Amino acid sequence: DTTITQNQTGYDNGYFYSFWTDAPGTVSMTLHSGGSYSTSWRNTGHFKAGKGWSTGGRRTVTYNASFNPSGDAYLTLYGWTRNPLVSYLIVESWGTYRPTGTYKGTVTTDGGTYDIYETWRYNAPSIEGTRTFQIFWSVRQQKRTSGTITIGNHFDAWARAGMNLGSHDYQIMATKGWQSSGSSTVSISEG
Repeated sequence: DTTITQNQTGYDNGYFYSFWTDAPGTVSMTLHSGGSYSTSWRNTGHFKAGKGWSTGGRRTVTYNASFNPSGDAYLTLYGWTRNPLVSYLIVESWGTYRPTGTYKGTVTTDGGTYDIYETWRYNAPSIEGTRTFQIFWSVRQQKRTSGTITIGNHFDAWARAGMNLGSHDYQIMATKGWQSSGSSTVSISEG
């Protein structure tokens, strides 16, 4: 198993992966068989790590995870588009804080109900560099750490609320963290 500690993307065991942190050395990602990876972090800054696909789309994905944050972290299907430049999160679980934004509606899919939010980030890292851009969110009303995400149901609900996506870049089932410590193991596949 390859352990990753420096910012990079690539492919492992048939799947795209991405690892990023602004606090190198405080977080690692371990790449396991197929669509599986783990993370470990201690007194970190920001990080995001996951496996998935280099080009996102309306795929139906199934995941199983162990998610053990001590502080602020998300377990989330995470991706980006350009033209328009948008980052999006379907948040399945979280640590001390449940993420919110400007309320835009709800979507009921895959046995749960999600609040839909939009936020703006100003002068922040993006796939295109330091930019200002929208974030689209679906945040589950109750935490869960395994199941199926019918991504197209989220994209369509966002579109009904005027939240429009562009051409897809990557799409990963991610562990994201801000400060504190923790660990995760996440196993992702399409279908």
